Amino acid sequence: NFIVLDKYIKAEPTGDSYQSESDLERELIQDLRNQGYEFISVKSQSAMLANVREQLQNLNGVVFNDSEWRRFTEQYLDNPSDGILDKTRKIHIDYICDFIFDDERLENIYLIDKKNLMRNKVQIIQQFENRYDVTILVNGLPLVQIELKKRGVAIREAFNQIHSENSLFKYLQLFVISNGTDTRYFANTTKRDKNSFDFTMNWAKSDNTLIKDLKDFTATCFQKHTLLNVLVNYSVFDSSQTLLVMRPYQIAATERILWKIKSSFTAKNWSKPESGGYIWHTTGSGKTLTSFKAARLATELDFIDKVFFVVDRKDLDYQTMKEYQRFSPDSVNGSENTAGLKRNLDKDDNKIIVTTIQKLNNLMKAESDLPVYNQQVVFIFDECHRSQFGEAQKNLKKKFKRYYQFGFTGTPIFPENALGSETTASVFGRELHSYV
Amino acid sequence: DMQVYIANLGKYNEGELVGAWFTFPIDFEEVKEKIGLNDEYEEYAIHDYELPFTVDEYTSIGELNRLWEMVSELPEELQSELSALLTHFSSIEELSEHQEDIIIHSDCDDMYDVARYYIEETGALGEVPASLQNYIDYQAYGRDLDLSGTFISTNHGIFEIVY
Amino acid sequence: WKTLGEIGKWYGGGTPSKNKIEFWENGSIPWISPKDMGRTLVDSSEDYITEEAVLHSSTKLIPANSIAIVVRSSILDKVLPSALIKVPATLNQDMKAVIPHENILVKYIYHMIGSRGSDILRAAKKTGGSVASIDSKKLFSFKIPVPNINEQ
Repeated sequence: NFIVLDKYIKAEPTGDSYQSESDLERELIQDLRNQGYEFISVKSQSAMLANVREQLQNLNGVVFNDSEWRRFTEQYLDNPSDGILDKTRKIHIDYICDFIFDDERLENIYLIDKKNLMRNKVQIIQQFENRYDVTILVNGLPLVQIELKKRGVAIREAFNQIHSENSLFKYLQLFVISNGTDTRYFANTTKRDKNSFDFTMNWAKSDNTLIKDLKDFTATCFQKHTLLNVLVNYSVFDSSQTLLVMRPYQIAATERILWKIKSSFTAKNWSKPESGGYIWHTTGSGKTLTSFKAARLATELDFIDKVFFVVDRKDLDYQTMKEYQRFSPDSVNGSENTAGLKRNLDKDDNKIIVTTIQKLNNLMKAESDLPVYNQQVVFIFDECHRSQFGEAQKNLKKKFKRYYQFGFTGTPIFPENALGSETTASVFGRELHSYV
Repeated sequence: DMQVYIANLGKYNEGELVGAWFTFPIDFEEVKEKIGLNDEYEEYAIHDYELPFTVDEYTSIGELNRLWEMVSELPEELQSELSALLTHFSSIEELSEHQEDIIIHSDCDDMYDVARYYIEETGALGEVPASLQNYIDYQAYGRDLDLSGTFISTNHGIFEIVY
Repeated sequence: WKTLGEIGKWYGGGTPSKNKIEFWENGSIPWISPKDMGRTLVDSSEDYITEEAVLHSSTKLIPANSIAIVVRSSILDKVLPSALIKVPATLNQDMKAVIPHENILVKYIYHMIGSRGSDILRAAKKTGGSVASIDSKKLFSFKIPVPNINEQ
């Protein structure tokens, strides 16, 4: 089911005292091969590229000769004129090459299969030819680089010590830094003070249970679906350009939201006060980012037709829209009126719509039985049922039925701070995932 | 159509926030009795609006009624593109000072047609011989009209701010 | 000493579209363009524009004893045009019309502007090196001699 775990797995030390740099390598290879991986031997650079033209065969089902592989190698996969940024863009944005065969038919060669990601074959290798390196290599390309240390190299100086040929090691998205007792991970940002252990991430369980050691970290995160979802569906290549990786509580809340959608659609549920739910992530979050990944994975999920991330305007429809235009390509304005918002409800393929609740009430109190009624519609609020039970919501319970009404709160109106509005007892029902 | 959502400074927590729509002109007392109060007079939380220009969340309603007169004074082709004129000017009052200087080319749509209008129709540079009439560069003359004066391009025509 | 425009409230201009065929094809108002200008004792025009076309013209109907005067780029080098116009007519953005009032004879304004043309080409002469010309201000803010009545 989920990605961020709910059950605390068994974590035991298997020493192998962690003042070494090879025993934890062997233990890590043992645990990954227990998790059904494949260890091959490439003490070279070209044979690694020979692995790609065989592992990609199973993923695409078509046969290269050597002559097509010349073109595919030098024009698309292994351009010498490219660094880390465009190659990361090739990982996350342009991951398909529209390749022309010598038989002259255009076929789409993938790199990472993103729809049905079980086909994406993983392998494990280690260092060859600096320090000691283990590499989880996905579909021929090296993606995750586990870098190991000792206790004398503390976690702050672990990053601070060290930050063609080879050019193939510019596909590395992550750098899982660990020593034997603490384990942190991050993406390609290499500053000294700011990109220290504060910007890196403690992987954790659902609520607050942080993970430090290796064996528990390997048992949790390095599953196939888990680590491939962390690589693919939960990382944003911002057009700064900067790769941004979600926090684990963000991923957990997004998974609870999307599984609530998935479990509610299969049991024909809509317009129920228990069909909703709400999240409390207060601040220091990038709630823009969590809401964006929730809405973006909702849009492709094919059960629905419209997603309304909708707030109350006090310079928010200019602000958060500017956030979602930062995550460059696509989000449709609810700007500027209730004439053209209907045009946005006519349009598709860019299904995330960011409007204000006031334009929605101006649409819903009039305009005579809109034709976007029967479609499956997901609301993502801000100032949710833990902040309001507003007149717009009872207008909504009057008009709409096939809606999944979710929301976010910054400070929830609990019974402990019930001075403003009610609690959540008949609007969103249960709380889903929180952070404090 | 040219309206606001103005309530309320009371209920900072905004528990069932109120106050829907008010066109122009605006009474203080009619809106105040529409939206209530917080036992004193602090109101006009300008949350949402729909206006051809931009206004802040702390603007007095008297300034809104002041600006609405100058906005509704102008013809519709100006009112359709008030932000485009604001990209060169700075205020609606400054637009009202120079509201007759703006020349509007409904016929012309791009700089080639603006140059062809100034040459063929007006004869701003002089008479046009017919054997010369096809052999006149319009693109370079259009670029120099762009770099000399100040032209703004919209959907309807071309706005020319003259001195 | 009379400031210009205090003799009578002069009028600006006004122009329809040219995409509008029904506002340009027929009619009976003399549509005065500056290529019609440069002439004296104007009785008609090249275009007999529509009397309905004032609905989207921003033109003003002027009386039958007016003076017509261009403000667009014939000057900055030479003498300005000036015309006695005898019919109620409408003119484009490229020019203006002045009507006097009650203190004068209209030919005195005509020939006074014709005499002072050599200085009112200078009065708002440059206003940038563009197609732009003498503005409304220093055209308006020039002071002319107006004597006793019998010496008009």
